[PDB]
Amino acid sequence: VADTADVLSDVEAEFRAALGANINLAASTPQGSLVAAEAI
Amino acid sequence: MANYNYIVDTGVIVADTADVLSDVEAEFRAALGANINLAASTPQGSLVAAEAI
Amino acid sequence: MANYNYIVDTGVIVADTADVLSDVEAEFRAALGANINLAASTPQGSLVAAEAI
Amino acid sequence: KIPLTAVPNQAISFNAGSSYWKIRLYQNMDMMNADISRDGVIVCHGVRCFGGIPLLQYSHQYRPDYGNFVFDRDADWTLFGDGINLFYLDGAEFAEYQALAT
Amino acid sequence: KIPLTAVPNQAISFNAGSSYWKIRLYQNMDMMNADISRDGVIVCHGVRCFGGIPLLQYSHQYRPDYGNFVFDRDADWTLFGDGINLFYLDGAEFAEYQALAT
Amino acid sequence: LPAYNSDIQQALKWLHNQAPGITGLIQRKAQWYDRFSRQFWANWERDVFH
Amino acid sequence: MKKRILRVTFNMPYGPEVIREDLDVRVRIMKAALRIQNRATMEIFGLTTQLRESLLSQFTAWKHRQRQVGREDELMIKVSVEAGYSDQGREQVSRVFVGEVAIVDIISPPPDIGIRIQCYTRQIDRTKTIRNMPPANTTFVKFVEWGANEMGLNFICDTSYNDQVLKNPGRSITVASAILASIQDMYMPDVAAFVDDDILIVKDRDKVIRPDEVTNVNSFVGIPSWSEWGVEFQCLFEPSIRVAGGVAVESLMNPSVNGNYVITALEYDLASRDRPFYIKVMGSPAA
Amino acid sequence: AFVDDDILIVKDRDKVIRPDEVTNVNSFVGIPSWSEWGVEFQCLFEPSIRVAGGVAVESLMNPSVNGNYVITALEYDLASRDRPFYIKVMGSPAA
Amino acid sequence: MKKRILRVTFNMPYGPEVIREDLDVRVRIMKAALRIQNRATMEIFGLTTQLRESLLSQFTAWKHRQRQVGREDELMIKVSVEAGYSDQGREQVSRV
Amino acid sequence: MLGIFTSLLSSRSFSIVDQNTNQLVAADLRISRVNTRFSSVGQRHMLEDGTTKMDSRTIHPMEIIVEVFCPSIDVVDQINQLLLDRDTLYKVITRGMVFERMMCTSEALNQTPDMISATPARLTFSQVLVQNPKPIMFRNAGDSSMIDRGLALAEDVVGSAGDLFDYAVNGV
Amino acid sequence: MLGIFTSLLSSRSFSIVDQNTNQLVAADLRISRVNTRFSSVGQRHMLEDGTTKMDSRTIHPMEIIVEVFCPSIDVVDQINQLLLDR
Amino acid sequence: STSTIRTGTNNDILLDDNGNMVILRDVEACAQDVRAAMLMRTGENIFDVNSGVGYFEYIFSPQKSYDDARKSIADAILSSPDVTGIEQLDIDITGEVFGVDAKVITIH
Amino acid sequence: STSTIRTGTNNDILLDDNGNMVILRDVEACAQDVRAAMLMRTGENIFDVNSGVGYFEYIFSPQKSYDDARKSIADAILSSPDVTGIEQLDIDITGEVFGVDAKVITIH
Amino acid sequence: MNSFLKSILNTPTLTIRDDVTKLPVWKSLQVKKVEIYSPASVVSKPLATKDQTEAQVYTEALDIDVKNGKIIQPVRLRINAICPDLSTVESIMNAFNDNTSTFAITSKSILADKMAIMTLDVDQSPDMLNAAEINMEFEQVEPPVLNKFDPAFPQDSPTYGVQIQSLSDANLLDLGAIGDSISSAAKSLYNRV
Repeated sequence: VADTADVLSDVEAEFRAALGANINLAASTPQGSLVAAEAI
Repeated sequence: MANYNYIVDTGVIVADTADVLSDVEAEFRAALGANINLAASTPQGSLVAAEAI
Repeated sequence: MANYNYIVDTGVIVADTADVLSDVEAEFRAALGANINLAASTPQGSLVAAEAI
Repeated sequence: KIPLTAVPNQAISFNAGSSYWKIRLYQNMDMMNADISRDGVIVCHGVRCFGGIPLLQYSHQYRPDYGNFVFDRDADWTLFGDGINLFYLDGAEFAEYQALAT
Repeated sequence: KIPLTAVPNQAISFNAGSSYWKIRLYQNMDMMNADISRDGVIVCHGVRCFGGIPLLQYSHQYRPDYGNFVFDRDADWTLFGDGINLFYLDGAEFAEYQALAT
Repeated sequence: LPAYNSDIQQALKWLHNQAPGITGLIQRKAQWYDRFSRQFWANWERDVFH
Repeated sequence: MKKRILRVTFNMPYGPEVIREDLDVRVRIMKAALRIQNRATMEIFGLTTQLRESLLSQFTAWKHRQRQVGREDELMIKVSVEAGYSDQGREQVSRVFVGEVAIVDIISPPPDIGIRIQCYTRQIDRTKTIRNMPPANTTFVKFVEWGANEMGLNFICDTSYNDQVLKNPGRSITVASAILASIQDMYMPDVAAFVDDDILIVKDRDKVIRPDEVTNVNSFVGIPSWSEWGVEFQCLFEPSIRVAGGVAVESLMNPSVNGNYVITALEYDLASRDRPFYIKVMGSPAA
Repeated sequence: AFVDDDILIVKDRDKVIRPDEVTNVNSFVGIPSWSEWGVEFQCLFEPSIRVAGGVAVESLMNPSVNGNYVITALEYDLASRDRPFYIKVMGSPAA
Repeated sequence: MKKRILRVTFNMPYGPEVIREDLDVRVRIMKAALRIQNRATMEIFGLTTQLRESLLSQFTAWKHRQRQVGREDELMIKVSVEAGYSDQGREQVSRV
Repeated sequence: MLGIFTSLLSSRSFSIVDQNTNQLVAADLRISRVNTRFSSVGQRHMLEDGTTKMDSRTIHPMEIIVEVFCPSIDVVDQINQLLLDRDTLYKVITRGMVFERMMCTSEALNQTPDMISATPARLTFSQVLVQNPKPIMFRNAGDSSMIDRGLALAEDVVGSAGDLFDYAVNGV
Repeated sequence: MLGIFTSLLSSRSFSIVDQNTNQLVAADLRISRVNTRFSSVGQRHMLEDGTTKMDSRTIHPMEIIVEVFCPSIDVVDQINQLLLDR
Repeated sequence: STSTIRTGTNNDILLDDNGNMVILRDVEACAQDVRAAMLMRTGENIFDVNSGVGYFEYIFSPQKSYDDARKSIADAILSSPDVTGIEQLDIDITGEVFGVDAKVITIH
Repeated sequence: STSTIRTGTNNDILLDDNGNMVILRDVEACAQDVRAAMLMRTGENIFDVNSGVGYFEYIFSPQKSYDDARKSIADAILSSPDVTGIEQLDIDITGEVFGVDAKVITIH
Repeated sequence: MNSFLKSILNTPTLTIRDDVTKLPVWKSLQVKKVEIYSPASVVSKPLATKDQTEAQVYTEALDIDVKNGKIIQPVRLRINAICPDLSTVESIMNAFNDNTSTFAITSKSILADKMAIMTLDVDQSPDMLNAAEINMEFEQVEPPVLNKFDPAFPQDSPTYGVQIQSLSDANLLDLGAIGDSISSAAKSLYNRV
């Protein structure tokens, strides 16, 4: 309870959006990229 | 970037909810586009409110 | 608290009833509540008048 | 004393004890909170407002010779200006009261 | 940065970095162009504008101790105030900039 | 004295009464925040008790 | 619909006498960062025979009680002015002037008898003398401190000239009022020394006394414009505006004048039954 | 010290030059009021008023300012076809 | 019916800017045989945002570029006033 | 009013047209009267012999007064919007007379027992007076003159030196 | 004017009553009209964006205009005395 | 905003079963205070003459207009710390009794 | 000059075959914005009181006049970034339905 | 002429609503006329432009500058009515004597909010032996707003705390103590709870 892990954080939202709306994109160019990146 | 380091040695800073709001609209209008609409009707506005809360 | 030392080396100081009445009203407001009704008709107002007299 | 009013979040500016003070009070969930700065430089932040317990906790903060602030009861922004007061005490009576606190 | 506006031909004056500058931006066929002045004495004429490369090329121009100007992306007078900016760097910052460039 | 809510679900609106996607996003974000920002604090509080 | 509040207080020997806002009262106040003291001209209408007798007879300007036990109030009375708004019984009053009466007049004849009054800040010093020997060889800050103690005012000094040795700084000062002229004379024009309310302020020209109390202004009755020294505009009664304080300006008609400015001079035009209730501000660029 | 008409007058501040020619004044156009130096009022053209002479004042609006005053300054606004035909007086207490 | 001509010329760094008679301009000039320099007070109405920004910002009264390569125009700008009449398109303007 | 002789039957009387998008606003207005007023003042000097000379004449903006009837609600709030508008210039076409650069300056609705169904209204327009009434335009954006912006501030407030450039040239 | 419901027949219309000795004066005035007027002025400040703000309102003394007929000579004297009273 | 101790049908302090004088909060306090104000009579307030309802000069005595009584009652209903304005008044005067009906408006 | 993310007849995020979130340009963005604005309902938006349409107080509740519905709807159609003015509002009211028709005027 | 068959969307009834209470008032009146005036001020000076640039650039100009030059003045409203009873008359007079009274007036289809009485007349004559004629007039205190700012439901607020004005004073009431110092009294008041 002293150190925080942040290497798996991006995957969390990159799959939260995938199982949330649909299985599509999660790429870097499209609009969802910026939303996923900022939520991380 | 736009993050605020409110934890200082003297204490902990609490900013007005208006200011954290305007920060969230700044983030979303810089991310999507300067000609975006941020009102509670659109899903963008719901995201803004959720982030502020 | 609203009491005065009106007896001094010089003599005796006699106040005006506006001042003592204001002091008594302050005393009863501190006793009961800072938003009380102190008029002729209400009972506590009669108590104020009796005390001031 | 400190002239106060019933607002959920407010600030006060005054000159007390041959120095300039700036106090802001804001509700934070259950209890009130304050941030104190003297002559433009902050002293302590996020101090809970409790009756009796002084806002300035630390000797290098409250005084070599400055004063301090004390609440008579637990703070509640609805009661400000009506039966609840904030008092500033200079060095002498504050030292006396601190000795009395034991 | 520098205040700009969306007009095909303009000129802005300012006092930055302990120096007096007057800059002119105007569209010439395809790309932009720039005129830079100091002291009221012309420095360069028709500096072609590109994103990421500094406006002043020659050693005797940019500094003994002065600064320099860089456009983040290629200029387009329709986009000024939205996505395209012009920044000014004083001598030390420009020196470390050129150190980082290569 | 006055109440405070501070709830992520407040962003949800009855305009999205039966919208699956937006409500899924909001509720999953709220669950993540619940997991990492108040349950953790309760656990650490139970830790600090000697 | 908020109502305006305007009180004028007099410290008469028996006690305070407050002229409320319910009467016809007009006041003009001018303050600046100079050695010349502030001024206030007051119009008061409807005073009865009782209050005329009580007040107008005490601005004598002659001297009584030649034995002169004490000083200050045994020469001339003091006036304090506070103005603000009031909404739903919730007040926002603020103080704007302190001074002493100097000149009396009669302006309007019957049926409505009105008087005009001139007040000046720290005019009590024009009679009080100096009884503490000024420092002989010292630095600037100690001279300022001695002057502040002699006048009897809390002082703040913040200048780049704080470590400069002066020789015989105040050896030719006859009364307590020339101290300020001495302080301002040495290092004009960068160093500005003035007395505001009850505080003596010495500072550099372009330094904000309180860096963290910058008042953001975005609603101007008087359109902002360039005025040869910075900016100059006008607004309603804003209690936050002070002298030597800073302002952050955002405009709509004139968006090219946005920035931070330090306040140089002020003017107040406050009336209880007339249109003017204003504040005029002139500023200089912040350093 | 001042020169009036064809006479040079030097005197102390609060001395009436002619003690036996005090002009009693009881009809005022300008309501008398305290003037921070003494009194100040206004009247119609009274030939008797001079400089350094005395005035005895009795009022109706302001009975508290009755007394003897020595004249310091004067004003004249005389017209042959306009409203103003006046005299303005400022006084000091008579020692 | 002759018309009146009133032109006020300003010397900006880039060039001259002339306010013609078509706008609302009022001017008072005082001249005498003395050491005290002449004076002119000018009233100008209807200036738009562009012209306000162009002109009012150059009346600075502070000093810029302390090095001061040269003098005169690098401190304050110069204004020239000429007034006259126009009849049948024939002018009789004169500087004042 | 003579002049044009068109032979078109259903022509159109008074109509306000937007001068930006060539659009009609409040087209369903029942007009009753139109009054147009011109005004000028000639400055005169009083000479020595006994005569009196005139040197020039000054022209002020003209004014137009229109009296209308509103047969619905949409006309009423359309009129309200017409008055509140702050940016658009309007062109007015009366019987044969066409005017430009006008803005609404007044509006006076009326509610009386004389008329319940409709609402008698009286508007007022004033002209924006500008020198050089006919502009000169270039079709090429680069082919244009030089506006002058003077003596602003660098306004600072910028993140860093190395990081911004490393974002600008490396691309990210 | 509604409100009071007397049931008294011979009531009293407009009357001027002294406020010191509560005594009627010029009671024999044939009142023919009565007019009542109020007035106030609100000070407006003209803002920058284009709006206009009003900050307070000032009330002036009200005025009453009465027309009468004097059926005799004593009424005229009483009216003149009413005017001259100070 | 106002507060007042409960009084019974008689103008006397009424104590509950447990024996605590109850400080009435708003609404009820306004009604009780107005009822008390209407019964006070003129020239009875110590240190404030010219306050109350002037019965013995304006109502009971034989009159001409009966308007002064209405003005006095309207004044007495007002001047309470929380009342805003009076909506209705009656002054019935039927037979021998003198009916007065009102419906006051409060800030809350 | 506005923009928005496209949504379906139920207020979701609508995804193309490519799955791309799409930033709609003007006009159709205005139509979607105004449709979502007219469906807000008042008392639902946080941080902004008095924003929405008073369905439960002006339309669904028994009402005497039905001009308040027109005012509220016209206001909610306003406050959009690009709406200039409102051309028509009819309010048919036939049977149990509450027919609403409106045509908006836009800068583009 | 049946009346009381008022058409929807334009019901000609005058409703006046107190701004803080939000309840209708003076519904005893019988109004006969309503007037609405909405003035504005337009610049009357020749004005200048550059006028040699691209067309759309100059179209960007001649806006803004025209906008600077059109500023709206307050709305004026006038009505004419007959008052049947007394209580309405004194209610109106009491609202007149107050400095802090505002009302929202509704005509057939026009809404004016935040108004204030400026002028009032009353007339009595043999033409009406049991009523009085009235002439009231209102003006708009402040203009309306659409959106923006932060009206949050809870304690959250824009937290104005502008209190740079003061002169500190020590009180004397507290609770008790005649010969006891401030510290003793404060400590006792604390220990009371």
